[PDB]
Amino acid sequence: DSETFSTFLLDLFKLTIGMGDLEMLSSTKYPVVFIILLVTYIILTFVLLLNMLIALMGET
Amino acid sequence: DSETFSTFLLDLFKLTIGMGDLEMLSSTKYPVVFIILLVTYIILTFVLLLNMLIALMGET
Ligand SMILES: CC(C)CCC[C@@H](C)[C@H]1CC[C@H]2[C@@H]3CC=C4C[C@@H](OC(=O)CCC(=O)O)CC[C@]4(C)[C@H]3CC[C@]12C
Ligand SMILES: CC(C)CCC[C@@H](C)[C@H]1CC[C@H]2[C@@H]3CC=C4C[C@@H](OC(=O)CCC(=O)O)CC[C@]4(C)[C@H]3CC[C@]12C
Repeated sequence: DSETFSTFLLDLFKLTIGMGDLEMLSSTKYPVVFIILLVTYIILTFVLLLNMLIALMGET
Repeated sequence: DSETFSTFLLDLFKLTIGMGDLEMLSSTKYPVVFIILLVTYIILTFVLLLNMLIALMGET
């Protein structure tokens, strides 16, 4: 399923930029857990990982 | 009205992400107060709550 992964990765990175739509989830079973996982992914990427990068510069 | 709440919550969280549109307000009376409330919600979520999280890491 290399092609599916290749397409989805571009879509996921675009969603990470803040632009796009998660229309691909129609084929997924148990959509709730996918929503939760994407929620936590966004939270980690934006709140914790990005903030720590901010903090490091200030202290150095 | 559990179903309406379930749908609206997803829409509201999506708006919190910065993507989506607030098309659901057509059925609402006194739209102005709804606009104001969403304004203050966004202000608190982005300006004050998010900033305090930034500040805490720097001081620790
Ligand atoms: C966060 C940092 C540390 C990681 C760097 C991110 C890259 C690994 C991501 C960002 C955008 C991604 C790319 C988005 C689009 C494509 C084209 C894709 O091949 C295609 O041309 C089919 C899809 C298309 O044509 O758009 C193969 C993966 C690639 C290079 C993706 C692979 C991984 C990339 C470079
Ligand atoms: C800011 C932090 C501390 C709170 C965490 C946010 C979650 C409580 C929000 C974010 C996205 C929300 C979800 C968006 C979509 C859905 C599916 C929804 O049920 C449906 O499948 C119908 C709507 C649809 O299929 O899209 C029930 C609520 C849920 C899990 C929402 C409930 C609450 C969630 C998980």
